[PDB]
Amino acid sequence: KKDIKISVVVPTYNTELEGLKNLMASIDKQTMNPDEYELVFVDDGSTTDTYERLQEFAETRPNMTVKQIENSGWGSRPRNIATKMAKGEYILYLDHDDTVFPETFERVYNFGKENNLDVVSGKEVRTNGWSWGWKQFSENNPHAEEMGIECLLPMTPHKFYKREFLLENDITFDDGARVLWEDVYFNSKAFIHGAKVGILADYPTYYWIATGANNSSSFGRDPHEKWNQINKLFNFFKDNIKEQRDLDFMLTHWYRSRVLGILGQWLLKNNNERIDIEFNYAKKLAEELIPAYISENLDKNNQVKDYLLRQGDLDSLKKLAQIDAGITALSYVEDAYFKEDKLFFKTSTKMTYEDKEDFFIEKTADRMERILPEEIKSKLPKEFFDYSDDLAEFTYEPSIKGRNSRATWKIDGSTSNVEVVNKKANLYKIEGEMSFSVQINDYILDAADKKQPWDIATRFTGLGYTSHRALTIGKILIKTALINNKTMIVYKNASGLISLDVGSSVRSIVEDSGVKREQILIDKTSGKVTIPLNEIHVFGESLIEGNAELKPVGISDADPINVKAKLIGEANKARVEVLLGDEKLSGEYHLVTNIQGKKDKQQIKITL
Amino acid sequence: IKISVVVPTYNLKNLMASIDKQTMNPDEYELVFVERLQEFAETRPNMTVSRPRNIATKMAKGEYILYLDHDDTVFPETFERVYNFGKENNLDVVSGKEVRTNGWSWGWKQFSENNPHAEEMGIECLLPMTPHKFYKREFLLENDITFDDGARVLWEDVYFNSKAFIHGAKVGILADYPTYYWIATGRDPHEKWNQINKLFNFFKDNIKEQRDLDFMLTHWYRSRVLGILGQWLLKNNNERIDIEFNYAKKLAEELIPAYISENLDKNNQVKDYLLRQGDLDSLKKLAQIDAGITALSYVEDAYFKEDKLFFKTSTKMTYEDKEDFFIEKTADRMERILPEEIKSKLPKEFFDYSDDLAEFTYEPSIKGRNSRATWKIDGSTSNVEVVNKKANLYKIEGEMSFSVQINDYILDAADKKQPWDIATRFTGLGYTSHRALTIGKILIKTALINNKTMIVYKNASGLISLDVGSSVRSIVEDSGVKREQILIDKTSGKVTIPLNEIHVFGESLIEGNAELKPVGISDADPINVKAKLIGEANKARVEVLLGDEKLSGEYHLVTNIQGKKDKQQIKIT
Ligand SMILES: [Mg+2]
Ligand SMILES: [Mg+2]
Ligand SMILES: [Mg+2]
Repeated sequence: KKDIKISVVVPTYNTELEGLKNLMASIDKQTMNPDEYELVFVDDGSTTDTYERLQEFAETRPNMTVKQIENSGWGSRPRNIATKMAKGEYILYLDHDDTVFPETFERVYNFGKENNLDVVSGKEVRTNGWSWGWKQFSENNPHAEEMGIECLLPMTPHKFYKREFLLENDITFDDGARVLWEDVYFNSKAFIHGAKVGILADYPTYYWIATGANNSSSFGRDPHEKWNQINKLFNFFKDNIKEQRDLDFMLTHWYRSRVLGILGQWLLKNNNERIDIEFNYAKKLAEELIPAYISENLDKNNQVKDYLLRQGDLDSLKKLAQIDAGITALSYVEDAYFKEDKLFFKTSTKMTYEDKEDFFIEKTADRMERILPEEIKSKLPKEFFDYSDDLAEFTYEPSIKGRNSRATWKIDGSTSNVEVVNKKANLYKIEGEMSFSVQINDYILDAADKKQPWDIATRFTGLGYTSHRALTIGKILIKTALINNKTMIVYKNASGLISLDVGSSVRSIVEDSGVKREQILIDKTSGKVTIPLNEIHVFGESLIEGNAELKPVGISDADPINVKAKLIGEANKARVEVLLGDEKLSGEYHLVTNIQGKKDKQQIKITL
Repeated sequence: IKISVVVPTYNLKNLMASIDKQTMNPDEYELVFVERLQEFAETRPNMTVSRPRNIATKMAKGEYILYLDHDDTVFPETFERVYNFGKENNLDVVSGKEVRTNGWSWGWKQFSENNPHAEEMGIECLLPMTPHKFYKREFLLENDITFDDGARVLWEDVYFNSKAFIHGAKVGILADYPTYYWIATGRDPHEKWNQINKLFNFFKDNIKEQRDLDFMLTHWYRSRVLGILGQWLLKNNNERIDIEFNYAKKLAEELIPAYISENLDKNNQVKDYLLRQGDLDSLKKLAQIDAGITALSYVEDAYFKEDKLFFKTSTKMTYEDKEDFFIEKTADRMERILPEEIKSKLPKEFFDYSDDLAEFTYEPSIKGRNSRATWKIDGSTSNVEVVNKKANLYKIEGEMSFSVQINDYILDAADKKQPWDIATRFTGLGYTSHRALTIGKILIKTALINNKTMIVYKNASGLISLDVGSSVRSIVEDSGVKREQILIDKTSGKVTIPLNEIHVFGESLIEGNAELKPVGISDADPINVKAKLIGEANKARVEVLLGDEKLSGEYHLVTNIQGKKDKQQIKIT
């Protein structure tokens, strides 16, 4: 019949139909025609009656196929079996707790088909954090495998894989024994077999939801199992990745992230029993599997960690974790205002311990050094605590997050400046300033994005530290704008962080702007009541439909009178027109406007 | 009889727990209660089982009377200290230092130094006017001073103390010992402002000396009338605001003379002017502009030296300890930053801070976490500077140095072993920020000074705490142990465990113990063994004494000094 573009494989196990409502809805709302994709659910031997109800459900959907296998224990064998019965050109591994954005299938397929891609690595979104794949999802790239294996990071399985490519190269998930980071093996095997990879960065494709339920299995908490799994992963890299630059990247990335990653604040969150266990494991892994040259790919602080790890100097690493504890960079709002159709920010930041006192580096002779106790300084190669060659590698960038979609984006076009300032004696602090503007239409991709609160954040990097935190301000900030049929309010939110409310999802634009009460005009021939807004930045033409409620003054149990109202922006002024029209009214009346589902508390009263 | 404890009857042993532990002779004080109540009194030789408080006042036979409340406690040496202070100075009222659960101060200005003749300072001496003072019974009956009857009026203790002073009360302040701990466990808007009118009318009708009237008017107009023109406006609905604002307007016009505004700071003169105008819209906006102004002190350096703990702190006026608080220079005056829509409505000098830039204060304080008593750290040095940051914007920055001698605050035996919390108090431009001293980096420093273990540290909240006596933390743990430096003598049965980093000063001998478990075997019964913490000649060490059991091999040695075990992984061969 008609060729299938996309096969969505979803493993299940004791999965109630109610737990699939959001998933099924996100698939049903795909712009792609439903006879061009298929769903392949494979049940991992459920013991309850959830499989029966799944098969009954699938009887009403011709593009949905449902199968059950003997219980294997995890979703690898369900994914593999679903893959062998899929018919689509591309396969998406969609976990049943996750959802897909409405234009994903169309955009991903068109991108993969036009560029003959074997893997489409689409922008993935996560519930928490201010970024995901910040480096890799930076621009669309149809030839991303030219960058080497890093084009597949983050190595989740939530990409679109060309089915014939998986089958031709026998790329499958491991279903013989549970392994950690199974998706890292899967994506590595794809790259090793010469996959053409494309990165689709301009549209969120996949939403990996954080459920809050814990994988509280003894398998994932066993420290001996953990380091057995890390040994297996590094031996997999060394045995199978032949291109030197790809092997060295994987060895560096994973040594830094999961091996040296236990040598910082992890040392302050664990007891000596588990520290000694995991530390001895890491020392053995560095010696046996990690070439000594890898350490030259690392930043200064990681070179110190690698050095002391190989020395077995756990006591110094513990002391260094105490000295490093709390280093951060939080941005303060210096200025915020609307100009034309955009919102402008001036921000400032400096490196601190937990937004308190200054973080310092020390100038000795002609080199800027890390402030360390003399016992540790004399134990290290001198270059490792010399920041001199790193004082020009600071970055300071802004970012935004949709509070409903959870999509995160870099705000482009910013200018920033980071200075190393001599505070006192030979101590130097790190100060930064940034200017940027927000054109909210750059981030409105789905219709739901038009009414959303947006949260603003800054990303500061330098000296090996990365601080991506929300933008904040201390004083109360409330500023409003009416820009080309968009209500916009920038404000200090309830957590003390900077937000932009578009579409009255959180705040009332009438209440936040104020009402020139003495400038209210009543036209008794047309029934129009004009209510001009006080403090608001108006750009372009705007007409927001709403309504208003009238109740007579004095009557306690008065019945409301509902009429149509309009928020109008023209000639850089804003007003609410309440259309009484033909209604017969007399006396004084309360007036409460209801624009975009928010009511004002301006105590407006009119007399007819 | 020396002291009579009046108690408003309400539903007993809880109330008597703090009373029975008084150092004064129990037959020198009595307790006045006004079927189980008979059973309780007949077994006590000193018990005698607003209107009930007046009856108990007449019938008491003690020289002084304390009006104790439920849940409120009294420190174990209060009775004998207050009586000797009053009788020797022939005092009619003893305004002893009062302790409250939360906050970093209470009676900061009044409880700063003892004053046996404090009545000469004016009516200000009785602040705070809580009913928790000691009143001479012969003076109360002489001037017929009683609690107001016939109505549940608010600020009853304000009337009571004002009646005492206006009758020439001989009052003295006892600030060197905490006397009364107040636990404290009319919301209708028309009732509130009816009661506020009563209090102000009581001032103008009964206070005869002008110096005391102007103070009481000022202190109460500032705190309870203008007190609703700040952050209060941001925490109430428009209906409630409109009601109380019109009451406050009426009370200012009808009862508060104009010359009271001259005694107010700039920001309070602004609120007074706009209140009398009825400009509620501007007071609302001003409340948004003022919100969050504070001054938090960071720690710049902290270290022990000799027998004291030294601190170096810094602060800056901020909004919520984020961006800087600014003031603006226009011509030759430092103006408060305001919108021109409000600047023009105001008398131009009410937002000019020029004459106030020499009045910044910056002082440190301490507080006991268990006793909840607060003290000012005597002998501090501080400096405040108005610095131009950019363009004509000026910020307010300060620095301070001080030291802590923990013996200055040890009064009860329970103070020897309790945590302490350090704080700073920064006033200026009408604002007052008394907040905990904070630090961002991990700070852990130890000391063994004259049989006192001391640990200054950043606690889980990021605030500076001082643990004296291993009440929360282990001295051995935070000091460190050099396992590569242990000394073991099997003949004498003595294991010498030195301490890594610690400030030792004087001679110290803390009696402790330890525990031994064989290295390898995991379910052997624990062997408890006595030990000692020794501090001598600028060095500390723990000496364990073993020679009652036989042992050979590797053992786990866990110290237990003052009930705090270490986690230093000590193994002995
Ligand atoms: Mg079907
Ligand atoms: Mg700060
Ligand atoms: Mg109480």
